[PDB]
Amino acid sequence: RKKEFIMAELLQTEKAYVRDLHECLETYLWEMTSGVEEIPPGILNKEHIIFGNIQEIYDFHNNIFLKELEKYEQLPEDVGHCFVTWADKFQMYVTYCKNKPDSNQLILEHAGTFFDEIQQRHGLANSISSYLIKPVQRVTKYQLLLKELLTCCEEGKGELKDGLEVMLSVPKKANDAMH
Amino acid sequence: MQAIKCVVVGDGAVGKTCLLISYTTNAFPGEYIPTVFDNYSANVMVDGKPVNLGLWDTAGQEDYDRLRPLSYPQTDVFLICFSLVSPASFENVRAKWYPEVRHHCPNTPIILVGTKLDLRDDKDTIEKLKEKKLTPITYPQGLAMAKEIGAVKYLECSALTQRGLKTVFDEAIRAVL
Ligand SMILES: CCNC(=O)Nc1cc(C)on1
Repeated sequence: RKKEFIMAELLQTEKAYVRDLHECLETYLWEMTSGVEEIPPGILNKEHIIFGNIQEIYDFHNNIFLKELEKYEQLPEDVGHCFVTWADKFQMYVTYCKNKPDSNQLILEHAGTFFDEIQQRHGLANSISSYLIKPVQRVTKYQLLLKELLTCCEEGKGELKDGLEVMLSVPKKANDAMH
Repeated sequence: MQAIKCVVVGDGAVGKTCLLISYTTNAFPGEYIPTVFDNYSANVMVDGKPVNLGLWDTAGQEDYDRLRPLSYPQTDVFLICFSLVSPASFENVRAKWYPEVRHHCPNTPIILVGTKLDLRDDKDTIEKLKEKKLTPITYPQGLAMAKEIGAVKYLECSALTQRGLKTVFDEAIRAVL
């Protein structure tokens, strides 16, 4: 029972994460790179500071990590290996976190209501701020789901402890790279 | 229509994720407590005035001192939470939560929230604290902590029974209006 609830939550929330990053890219970012509208000079050609490497994190989850997690759906005791297999990809959350204060300040000081208007226009419940925190939330949530799997999988579950070790190492290294 | 960003902080032991699921779904999640509560918004009316309440969780961030503050900018109100049956979590209000919230958000209102009210009277819980020479946190302890951190209210609640749960979030909204 419990390992199945956990795996289902891991997958459902991964899909919701991919959906969230997609929505972020195809609205807030697309309005900047599009040339549909005009962009405050304060943020012109600064989409790389606002969005950091969120495109590359999205490509990872959308192209690879959701598809590979899904293949572990009936193997929750083994899913820790998915995080070991793809550990180097998670380094791009270190990049993202480092850039996040610079993103927030530039939005604050220079974007005015440019993103609030896009939000109203598309009828999104989530602000650009709400979307851009999601990689920071997600990267610190995997370790919680792996810890829950350890509470209810056999000692045939070092195909969890190694995974959790990776997913504690990544947020700590992101934390340690902040200024 | 006024939009309110409310960020929930405190130790793992508070049950922050369970608090937000129980509030937003109007039911204790019972069978399975989800680990993920994604950024949430709903229209909720307080004193006749409709308001858009945004709720962010911070579960998973408890060990990442430099990551947690990324969530703090532009917060309208904080819930600083402790478990009424975790004296360690209560002391962490003073030692950990208040300092960083005040450093980053010096003018932002704080509601002090004691969670797990349902367990303050629990024989097994009380006995486990007694074996460590501890007791649950009582109402005047919360009042004294609230006063010290400048909290605008001290509120006690249970996600299990829903006792005081709606009041927490009503008073978070009132702290901003
Ligand atoms: C063990 C059952 N009791 C609870 O978990 N009560 C709670 C949890 C939170 C959060 O607030 N009250």
